[PDB]
Amino acid sequence: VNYLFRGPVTAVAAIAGEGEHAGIKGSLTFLQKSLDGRTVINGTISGLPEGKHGLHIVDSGDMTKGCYIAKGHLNPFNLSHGAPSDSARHVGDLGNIYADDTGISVINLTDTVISLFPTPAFVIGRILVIHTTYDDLGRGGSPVSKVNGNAGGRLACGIISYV
Amino acid sequence: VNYLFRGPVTAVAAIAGEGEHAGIKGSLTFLQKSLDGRTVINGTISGLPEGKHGLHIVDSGDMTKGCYITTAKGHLNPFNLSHGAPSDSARHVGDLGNIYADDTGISVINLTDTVISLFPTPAFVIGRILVIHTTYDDLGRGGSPVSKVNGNAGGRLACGIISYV
Ligand SMILES: [Ca+2]
Ligand SMILES: [Cu+2]
Ligand SMILES: [Cu+2]
Ligand SMILES: [Zn+2]
Ligand SMILES: [Zn+2]
Repeated sequence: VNYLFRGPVTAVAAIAGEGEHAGIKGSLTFLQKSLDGRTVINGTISGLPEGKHGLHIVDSGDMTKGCYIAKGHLNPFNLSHGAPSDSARHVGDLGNIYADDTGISVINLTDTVISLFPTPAFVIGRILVIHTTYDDLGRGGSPVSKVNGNAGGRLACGIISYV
Repeated sequence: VNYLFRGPVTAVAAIAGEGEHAGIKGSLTFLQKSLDGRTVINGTISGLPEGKHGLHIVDSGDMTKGCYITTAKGHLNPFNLSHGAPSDSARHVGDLGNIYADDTGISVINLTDTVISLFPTPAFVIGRILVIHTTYDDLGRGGSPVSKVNGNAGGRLACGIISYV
């Protein structure tokens, strides 16, 4: 067969900011037991400004020019931007994470759309982004609401890679 | 129908060292036109010590602890073969041989490989770490115990995850 389509798949992302945001650091683990199965995401990020931050997988995995410079959420199904719980969403739409006054965000998410297996929703080799502000979940009535949730610039990112 | 199996694929690795090796910086591009096509690898790295350095893809993509882990994972080897040169019959998928850095610390990388894949076939290299070693790969011919394991290329100077463009 192909070992990439087999057994449980474990992935990780090393999250880092740069420049003024060099203090932003964290790691996420992704586990999907089977092709049909949900993906569980767990980890922490530290050094974040207090409040909600959009968490998105973009269509590129290219970190050669750093975090702060293609744009577009991972969207192989050509849908509009939405919340993770919305049917009308990008593959890359993982919603919002929250950091308190400590700057620590605890991430514990379950997703049914992303894949750790090489199906069209494969997220490995793509960049996970933590945005400046909150994702409006396509409900904000901004022009870019249905494009990217109006979550502003990037604070930090990391490539989703195999464990 | 699966876009991951179609068209030409371009992948990239952002290469960085850390600590004393923070001056090592570069990028490699990988381009493969189709399933079973050759993969052309191009790039430049700066800040390297002069001489030959092993260039290998390891079985892990985990950068959470940085490049200089105490994990000693092993070269990407889904076909369960011994370590060799890229042209050798017996080689790991991850065995891309040696790069050369000149006295200015610049390495110009220009390789073509017919084993690795940018498509999700058994030799898929995306989501794994590309490593630049301390010293040269002996291509499994050095008579060391680890020669047939990893080419005795020593520790790591720098690395990066092979990712989609
Ligand atoms: Ca081949
Ligand atoms: Cu976004
Ligand atoms: Cu090696
Ligand atoms: Zn989106
Ligand atoms: Zn090897």
